[PDB]
Amino acid sequence: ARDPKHDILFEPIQIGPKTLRNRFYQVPHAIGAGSDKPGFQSAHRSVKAEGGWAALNTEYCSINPESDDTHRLSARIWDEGDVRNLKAMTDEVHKYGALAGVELWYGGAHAPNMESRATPRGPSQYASEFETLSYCKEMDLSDIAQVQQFYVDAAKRSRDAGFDIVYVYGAHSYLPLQFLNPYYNKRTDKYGGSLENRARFWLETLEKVKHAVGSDCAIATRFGVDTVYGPGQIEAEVDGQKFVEMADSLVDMWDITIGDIAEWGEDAGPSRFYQQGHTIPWVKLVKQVSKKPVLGVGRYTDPEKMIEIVTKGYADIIGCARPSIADPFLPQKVEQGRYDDIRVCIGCNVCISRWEIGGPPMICTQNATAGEEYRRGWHPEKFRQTKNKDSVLIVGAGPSGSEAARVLMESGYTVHLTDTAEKIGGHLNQVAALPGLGEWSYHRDYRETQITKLLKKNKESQLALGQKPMTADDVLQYGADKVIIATGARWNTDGTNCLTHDPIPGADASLPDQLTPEQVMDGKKKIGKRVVILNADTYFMAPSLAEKLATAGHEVTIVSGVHLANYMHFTLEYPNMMRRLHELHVEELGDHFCSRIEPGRMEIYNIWGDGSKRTYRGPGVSPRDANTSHRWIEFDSLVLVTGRHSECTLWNELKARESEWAENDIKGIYLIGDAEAPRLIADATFTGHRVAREIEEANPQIAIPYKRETIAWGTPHMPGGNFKIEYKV
Amino acid sequence: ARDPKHDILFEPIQIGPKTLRNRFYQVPHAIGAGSDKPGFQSAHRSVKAEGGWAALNTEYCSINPESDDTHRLSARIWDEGDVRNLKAMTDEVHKYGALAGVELWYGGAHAPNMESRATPRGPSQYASEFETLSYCKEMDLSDIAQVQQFYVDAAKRSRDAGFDIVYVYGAHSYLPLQFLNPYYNKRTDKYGGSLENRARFWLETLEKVKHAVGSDCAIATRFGVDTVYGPGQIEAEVDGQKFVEMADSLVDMWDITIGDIAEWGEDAGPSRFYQQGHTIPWVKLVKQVSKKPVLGVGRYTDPEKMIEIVTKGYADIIGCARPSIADPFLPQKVEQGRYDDIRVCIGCNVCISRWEIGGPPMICTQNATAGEEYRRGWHPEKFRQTKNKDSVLIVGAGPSGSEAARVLMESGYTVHLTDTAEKIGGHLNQVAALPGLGEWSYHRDYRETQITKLLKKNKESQLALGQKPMTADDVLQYGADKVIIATGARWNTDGTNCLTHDPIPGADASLPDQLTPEQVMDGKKKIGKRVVILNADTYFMAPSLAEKLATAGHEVTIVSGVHLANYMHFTLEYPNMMRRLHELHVEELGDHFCSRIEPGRMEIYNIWGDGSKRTYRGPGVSPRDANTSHRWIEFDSLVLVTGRHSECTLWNELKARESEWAENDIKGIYLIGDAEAPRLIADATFTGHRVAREIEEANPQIAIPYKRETIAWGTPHMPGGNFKIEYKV
Ligand SMILES: Cc1cc2nc3c(=O)[nH]c(=O)nc-3n(C[C@H](O)[C@H](O)[C@H](O)COP(=O)(O)O)c2cc1C
Ligand SMILES: Cc1cc2nc3c(=O)[nH]c(=O)nc-3n(C[C@H](O)[C@H](O)[C@H](O)COP(=O)(O)O)c2cc1C
Ligand SMILES: Nc1ncnc2c1ncn2[C@@H]1O[C@H](COP(=O)(O)OP(=O)(O)O)[C@@H](O)[C@H]1O
Ligand SMILES: Nc1ncnc2c1ncn2[C@@H]1O[C@H](COP(=O)(O)OP(=O)(O)O)[C@@H](O)[C@H]1O
Ligand code: SF4
Ligand code: SF4
Repeated sequence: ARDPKHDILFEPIQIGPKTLRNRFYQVPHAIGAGSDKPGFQSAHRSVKAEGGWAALNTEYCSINPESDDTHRLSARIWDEGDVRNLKAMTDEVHKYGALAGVELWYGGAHAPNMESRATPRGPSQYASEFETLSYCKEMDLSDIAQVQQFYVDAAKRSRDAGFDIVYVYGAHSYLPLQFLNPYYNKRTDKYGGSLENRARFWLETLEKVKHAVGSDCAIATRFGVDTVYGPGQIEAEVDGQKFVEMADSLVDMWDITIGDIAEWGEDAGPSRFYQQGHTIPWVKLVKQVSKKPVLGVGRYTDPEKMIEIVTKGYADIIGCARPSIADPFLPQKVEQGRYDDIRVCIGCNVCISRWEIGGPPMICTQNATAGEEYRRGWHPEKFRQTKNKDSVLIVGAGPSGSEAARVLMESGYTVHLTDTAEKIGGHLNQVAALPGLGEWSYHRDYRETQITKLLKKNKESQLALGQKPMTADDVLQYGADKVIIATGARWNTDGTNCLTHDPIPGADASLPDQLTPEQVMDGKKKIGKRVVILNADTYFMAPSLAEKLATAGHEVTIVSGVHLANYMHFTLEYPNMMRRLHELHVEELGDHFCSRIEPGRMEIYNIWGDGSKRTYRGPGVSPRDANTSHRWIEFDSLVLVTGRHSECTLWNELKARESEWAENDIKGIYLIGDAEAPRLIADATFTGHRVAREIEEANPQIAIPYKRETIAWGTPHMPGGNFKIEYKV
Repeated sequence: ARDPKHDILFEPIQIGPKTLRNRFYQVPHAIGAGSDKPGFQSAHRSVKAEGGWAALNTEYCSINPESDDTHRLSARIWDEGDVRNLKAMTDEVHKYGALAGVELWYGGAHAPNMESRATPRGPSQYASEFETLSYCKEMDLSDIAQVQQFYVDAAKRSRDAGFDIVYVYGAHSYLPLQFLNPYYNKRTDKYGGSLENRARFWLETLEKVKHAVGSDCAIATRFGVDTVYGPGQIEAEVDGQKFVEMADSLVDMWDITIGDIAEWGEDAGPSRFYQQGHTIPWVKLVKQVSKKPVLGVGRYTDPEKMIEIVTKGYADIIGCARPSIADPFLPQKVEQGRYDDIRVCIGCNVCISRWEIGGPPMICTQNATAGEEYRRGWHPEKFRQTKNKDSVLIVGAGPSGSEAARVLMESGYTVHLTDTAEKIGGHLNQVAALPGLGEWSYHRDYRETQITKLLKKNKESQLALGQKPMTADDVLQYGADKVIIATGARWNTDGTNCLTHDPIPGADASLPDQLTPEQVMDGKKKIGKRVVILNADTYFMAPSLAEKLATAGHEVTIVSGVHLANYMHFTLEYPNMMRRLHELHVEELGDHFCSRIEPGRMEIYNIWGDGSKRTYRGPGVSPRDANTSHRWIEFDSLVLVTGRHSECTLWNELKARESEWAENDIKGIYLIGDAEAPRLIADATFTGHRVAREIEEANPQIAIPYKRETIAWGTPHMPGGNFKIEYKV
């Protein structure tokens, strides 16, 4: 049963002409669907409606072709075709009693317009600090009236599509905020200078939107109350609160954020730098002056933290984005008191990384069904029950193995999960011990809690940890109907890397002066004062080890053959990571790799050291002048972060002895996770989820087709339009 | 009439069971359409069919979901939905008497599979040097059988879709090439080691494909004959020629390329580094040992060069990619002797940049209709004729103005083009003088030639160059019905940049020790020994000026606040550009910007120097510890490359005096190109082309809507499929 203190989270709240059934609200957030993947958009938002979320919003929605985010994917409300596609979502959300909202967006020069090729307009002409090759035209008075009209027209179409909430989006340094912020606005007319002038564009837009649909829709506004850059941009207790007082009568609800667009990781705080409720100091400042309902995200996943901000008067509604992705049923679980069933977001920002890359669908480290609801028909809380009594043996309890176990158990199968390690988690148990990555353990905490609970529902199922390594013979004679090999991967020990695909002469982690990430994390092998980290991986390992070692007093130099922490650009961790490494005095040697290693020293070269001119010089000779940039650098300890390899020996033996499977009544053996190929934790988790869901298919090793959301030639996107080629002659 | 020497280019040639009408062949190349935008795919390929190209191929076509290039866009032939969408293209191409081909693709770990989430397979397990986080599973004998089956099934689907040519794609280091290349293949079984073993996967696949559709389709193979890395990978005279001898009897035509995937700019040679026919030394080696028709791209635009390679026996067919994008009608023009009407490709690779970015449609610097054929109905050789006699005045003869003039003239309007410059071309005249950019002048050569020719067709039209600057009074009294302001943009003189959007204290290009790009190119102002280039632009200007100054003996240091030459990663110029800067001893100071400038010295700081921890400290105080990395560096001359701004003074005056337009019989004035907002040359050209095409619309300043190719909710991509949400429970 639910704890009485949590009752407040279930009181309804009035926002203009609408009523939220409870205080759980999904703020606008990208998922890689927009108006292009209507099924994905509707399924993803509707399961949350079913899960109890009071209101579900689309991601930023473009009001006009001149605010086109291509290559990134945004929603669009340009014409009737968009109204049709988006309605699929509002209809499905209404089905479960929730409200639907749309975030009206105009990006100024931040929108690159790679599809439309149109010219974006802004308060002053500037080149975006985010999209550095994108410039806008300074708006004259008629430009202003025209863009304001775009908002009105968009709001109208939104009502036609069935939206209950319409936002005038002024966060992440988009249009309304550009007029308000002196960083962008250099105008000297009535739209620049003083706060009243700078606030004018926003105030007029709100008034016009409210006039157009205010009687049928709640008018909300998203506001970046502080750009977190100090004086020079927006400060909460200067322009921030004053703007709120000015616009308060026009808005039905305030949705607050902090930060800009270049560093919106300040808003979507990664667990690496920010804890739950990190935004509170800024958000509370708004309630202090507003008379309207206020909400402000802060990666809220804990009901105790939720009631605290509400009772303390910091906010009236609990806005979430990531917590809703990780667990679409969070509100229901809280309502029913099923706290231990909550799948807590680990703040990894991998969901965000997909949006940032531009084009691919969202994925989630915790929830393997995110993005799969529509195309694969995977509901996060409903599983097809087996009609047979097959038992399954799973070797390996890491992200992939533990998820496969969990899903199979939920499906009614008898499961035997084994590992040599003492706890569920696999490599994730080491990774969560890296500086700042503590919350990533929730991934294994959740599976541990769930597997334990599920064991009680089937006494034939078993959890065997701290065991001796399973061997081919052990597996063949275990007596299980099907076997899942989820043995993982290990970091390369011989220098093997993506640049050469070959070992590096002299690399050997068994030597006393060389180490792998595993040896560093175990903390047994001695590490000298001067450390060089040789890197060929673009994610978190090298930067994280650098931080760990530097804080421990070592002198660290990273020699990187690939762009250091490239993937961190997408997870929004990059800016603060570079700052952290800088304050720790970590030296970076980019554009360099290693040709050979000796005890205490290694030979490095610039990767752009070969001659620029290509000349055919016949066989045996390189077509460019030789790279002569080689130089030696010394080290006390060399840490190798060159790549990973699948630990698939067990699998290889089983495959070699496949003729014996039948004799032992083994119907099939499958390879998943890192053992199949080193993946991101999210995908490792996904492979486990997939073989479990498809264990009864013809070949569970390979995925069955998913529904594709691509246009069918012959069908025009514009209702009643002509799909045929028509030249204007 | 056509020069007789060029008759050979129009002789037919037999390829297996098919016959090519002439020697003009469009090899496979991406356009950002794939199987997702059937209209774009069919229109772009068919206009070339109408233009006389003998065969048109799709871009790389995925044979199965486990070879998914998302975020990049490829064609796909996975199911019936794809067959339907791709048939639109083959039908349309056949309608004009040309053949249609498809390039069957499986990419190994090079395909990141961000949409499918499937696991790629390869000869050995490796992390792609291109997609550094993407690993594949080592294939066992059943894996090999299954992948070869994918090819067979895709080939059968291709025939159903109406393709005449089917490729087994083995270039750009994709699957077949991975088995052949020791760099990837570390196998020790019958598929690795010796050449016969390394060639086995390709030979077997060719054989099975030929067996499945060889009687109905010509079987072609695209092969990267030399990886241009020297010993270690594929070398033309070693494994190259021998594999050709081995596979010769199986193929109907050889399509040859050089280079890998990480550096395919070696194939798609940028004019900055390679001239027309740059691949000859390698391509000719294949003809030397083959008994089948051979073709090898080399940015062929000149018919004289085309006959040279054919008569000298270097190739039998003229394969083109970029040349066909710049001019879909190149074949017809050569056939009719209209040599001066050929729109020559400048080898800028901006078309390619769009594919590389991932998701956006292709655009062309020379051909503003590329990508616009279907959605806007713009035919590159057909223009709607005007029914009135309006005269249009165009101020500025750069890429935008000259293109607007060309299109209006082709449409029958009376045009008056004027500029203060002595020649057509605007800023492009200075740009084409930078080291290696000489071929970019073809953009202005083409327009100079066409305008000159079009003047003869209407004696009222006029070209006035070398004139005094047009003033507002001059424009008002000129007597034109409509005016187009195309006055361009200039580089900032006060340090204004995308990072701060403000001037830099002490920046002033009128000072003796500071210069702008224009001042450097004019060659008048003196430049001292030690040069510092302050950059905040991500394209070619800073690197090009650095090269120019270094070769002239100056000591150059580039202080860059953004990723130096970032956009060049996309144009494939980056690798050779960095090697060039390295040879020239150009020092790079990335992740640094400038706070203030003094005579002979400037203060720089690390952009990541602020504290990593964010703490709310109230208004007036920055939430992070202060950046204290500031230090001073000296210079003899400082070159400012911080950004551009529109030169729109004339426009501003005309708009201020808008009440005077009517009395002067001016129906409208429009702002285009860089003067509206600094753009890439391709987009500047596009704005001119667009106002010209839409001069009669209600508001020519803003583009009319284009046909959108997005799915319509309610229509399944799979014929007969179910579009509704269906959960598997
Ligand atoms: C995948 C993703 C994409 C985002 N896209 C948007 C967007 O379209 N519009 C917007 O206003 N905010 C966007 N956000 C920001 C979120 O609305 C939110 O402010 C941020 O994730 C912090 O909320 P949380 O801590 O509850 O996740 C995005 C966040 C996520 C997780
Ligand atoms: C826009 C573009 C995309 C390309 N995509 C492909 C592709 O899908 N498949 C392929 O085999 N080659 C691709 N290429 C390579 C071209 O086929 C060709 O080898 C290269 O551009 C050199 O030919 P050219 O010099 O005539 O342009 C691409 C080139 C271009 C221009
Ligand atoms: N032969 C074996 N018997 C039992 N457990 C094994 C065996 N080989 C490996 N393991 C375990 O398999 C697990 C693999 O987990 P992990 O590396 O996290 O992979 P993934 O990310 O694919 O889940 C590890 O906990 C490892 O101890
Ligand atoms: N007042 C003016 N009268 C005539 N020509 C002008 C005037 N101001 C600028 N121009 C010319 O306009 C042209 C702008 O060209 P450019 O910078 O190449 O722009 P775009 O790239 O937009 O075509 C330059 O050739 C410049 O000399
Ligand atoms: S991908 Fe990570 S940050 Fe995003 S919702 Fe999932 S667990 Fe949270
Ligand atoms: S964009 Fe450039 S390289 Fe490409 S076809 Fe056009 S002119 Fe040629």
